[PDB]
Amino acid sequence: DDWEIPDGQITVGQRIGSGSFGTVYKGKWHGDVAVKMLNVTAPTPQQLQAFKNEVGVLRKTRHVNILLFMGYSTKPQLAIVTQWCEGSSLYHHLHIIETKFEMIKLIDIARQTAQGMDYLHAKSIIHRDLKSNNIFLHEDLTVKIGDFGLATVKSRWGSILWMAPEVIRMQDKNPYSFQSDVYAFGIVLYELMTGQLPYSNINNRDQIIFMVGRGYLSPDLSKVRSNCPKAMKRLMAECLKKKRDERPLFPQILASIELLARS
Amino acid sequence: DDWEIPDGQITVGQRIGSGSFGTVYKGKWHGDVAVKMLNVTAPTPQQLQAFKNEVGVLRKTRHVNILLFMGYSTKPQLAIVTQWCEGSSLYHHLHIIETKFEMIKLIDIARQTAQGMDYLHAKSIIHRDLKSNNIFLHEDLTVKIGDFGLGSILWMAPEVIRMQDKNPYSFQSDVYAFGIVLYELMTGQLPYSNINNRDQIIFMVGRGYLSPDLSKVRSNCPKAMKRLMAECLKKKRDERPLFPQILASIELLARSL
Ligand SMILES: N#CC1(c2cccc(C(=O)Nc3cc(Oc4ccc5nc(NC(=O)C6CC6)sc5n4)ccc3F)c2Cl)CC1
Ligand SMILES: N#CC1(c2cccc(C(=O)Nc3cc(Oc4ccc5nc(NC(=O)C6CC6)sc5n4)ccc3F)c2Cl)CC1
Repeated sequence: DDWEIPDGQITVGQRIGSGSFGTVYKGKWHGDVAVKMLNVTAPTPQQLQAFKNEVGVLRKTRHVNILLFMGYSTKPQLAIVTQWCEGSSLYHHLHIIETKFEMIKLIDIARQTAQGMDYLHAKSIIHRDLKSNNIFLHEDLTVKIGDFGLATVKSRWGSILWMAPEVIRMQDKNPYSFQSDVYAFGIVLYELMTGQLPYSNINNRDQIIFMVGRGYLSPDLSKVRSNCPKAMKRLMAECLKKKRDERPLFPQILASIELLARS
Repeated sequence: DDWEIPDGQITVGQRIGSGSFGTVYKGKWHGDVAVKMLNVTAPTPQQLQAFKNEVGVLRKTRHVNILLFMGYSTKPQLAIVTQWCEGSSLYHHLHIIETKFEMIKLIDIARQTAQGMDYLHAKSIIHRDLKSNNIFLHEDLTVKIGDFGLGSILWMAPEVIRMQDKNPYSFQSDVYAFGIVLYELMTGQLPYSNINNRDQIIFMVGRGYLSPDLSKVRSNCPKAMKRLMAECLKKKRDERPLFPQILASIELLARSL
């Protein structure tokens, strides 16, 4: 039941940025692969725990819309090897190059993301940092949900715009939940339908945190493109509800999208 | 690690193929999936063993060019769930609806196919039945190797045809199969199309009197490709290259193009 990659086989190449913990490179191992590795002499016991936790999470997943984990190595460095994604993140498409998707596709990118999040939740995985730059649009047609951090381009302002109000406040030692993820998804939906990030009219970062937490500030739903189906706008609204128990789970969401995915 | 899918989650849909050694439908499980089932409710021992063996092989593979295994189920009927491929198989493209790929694309299809076979061999998996129908050209772009059968002589190497030992399948036997696939890609046809008799083909390939007609390769097929093709089809087993070399060749071929 083994996924260790023996030493000397992975050829580390270009250098892409910085992951959850380490540094991500473009590599070669039975084809193009992505290699996250801790560039250190000796791992700390906590660092080695992170590694174990991440390998433990990725090895539970086998789904077209989740980043394909291929193996790991511990022989010179700690290193996770995943598939290599071609193209760019949703964030880059929507907010950097201003890509011009047709609604039929915007809904598809939504549908696929919904599939992957449904899957993760099925296997008791809470993503905790879902956002558009963690959605790679592979080959320009296939969502691949990852946890890149800085492998792909970074968001405007941790990462504030996708945090549900209860996550922002930080009352509990753990405010994260299937529903915290659903709120995140709700903002991704907002991005897709508006083409924009939320709260464009505020330049102060602390003010956004304060207000979204207090439920004084909410995404401006009037900005959704006029050819966006009322089902999708209504669904967006239900994912963005401020009370978390009032948010739908993904089985429901996936249904709702699959429904409107005719006409 | 546990991949058993709880019961009453897979929604079986349209029927895709029957062969008596299983049935395959299209299904819904966290999006689209392929589901291979066993018809008879109370299964046999030989049936149940093949399931454990197939699931055992599949769960060892995580690579972009191999069909993604997603899970298994037993608690109503035995069933294996993989990803659902959109598009058509290589066989179907070449021989049924006769798609004309440009030469850069054909090379690429071959590159990926070898890329996956490299992966399998690395994990000590001999395919034993590589052929154009077992290559799926997913979304007209990514090659997904699989095994959708439920024999096929045209891809069978001499030493396999002759049933030498109880085991004549080797990495080299797959490399031969790969050669026949390269022939299909470059000629656009199946081999020995001028012969209608299966016994004779078996006898003839077996004895080494017959081998594919490399004169039929597209005019703009590179000299390096025609040569690689010849090497992969060498009647003598030990002369055939392994997939690390083949990739090395294919990749160098694409560079000057
Ligand atoms: N399981 C799981 C999740 C999870 C939890 C924790 C960590 C991860 C994770 O992502 N690990 C990971 C990420 C990695 O980052 C990647 C992966 C592919 C990739 N492709 C790129 N392409 C480009 O930049 C364009 C020029 C062509 S950049 C790039 N970076 C690498 C290794 C990992 F383990 C993931 Cl997926 C919830 C999904
Ligand atoms: N790993 C591995 C290997 C291996 C060994 C044994 C069995 C398998 C295997 O394929 N199992 C398997 C296959 C299956 O057949 C499939 C899978 C996907 C699929 N997509 C289709 N698309 C279409 O027909 C057109 C409308 C677009 S049909 C279809 N059928 C199903 C379940 C399996 F376990 C595989 Cl991949 C050695 C290659």
